Amino acid sequence: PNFSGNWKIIRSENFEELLKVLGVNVMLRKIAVAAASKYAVEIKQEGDTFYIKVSTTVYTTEINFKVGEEFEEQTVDGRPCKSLVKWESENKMVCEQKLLKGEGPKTSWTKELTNDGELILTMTADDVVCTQVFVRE
Ligand SMILES: *C/C=C(C)/C=C/C=C(C)/C=C/C1=C(C)CCCC1(C)C
Repeated sequence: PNFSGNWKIIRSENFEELLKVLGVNVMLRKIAVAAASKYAVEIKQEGDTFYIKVSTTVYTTEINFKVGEEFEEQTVDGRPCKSLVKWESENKMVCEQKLLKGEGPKTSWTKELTNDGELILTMTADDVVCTQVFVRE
């Protein structure tokens, strides 16, 4: 697996619907969909250690984890969570999340490197799955 690279988004499906499940009101959902059309993901992978920087026009966030080791990040709508990533196959990993405080939809994400050289991210809230596709810059 070489997830390492600078990835730029080419497709985003069901992102508004995901944010809706997560309780974001309609005007902000539209504004967020618009910010997603631009966004980039930078990955540095060494073995099962990952560094990920996600950036839009005005905001940037870093995720650091090792596969199989609990870490803390935030859900899509911004609520702090405990996360745990496991491999599902050679080139796909899955992250399950648990809220630090309170309750809400069951969230997760996956990241896959396809044979055609695309990165596929999925983000899930309950029954709704957002799929985003990236290519290397
Ligand atoms: C492996 C890559 C991951 C886990 C990327 C996660 C990216 C997000 C959770 C970004 C979500 C966004 C918003 C919450 C609002 C603006 C649009 C996005 C897509 C940057």
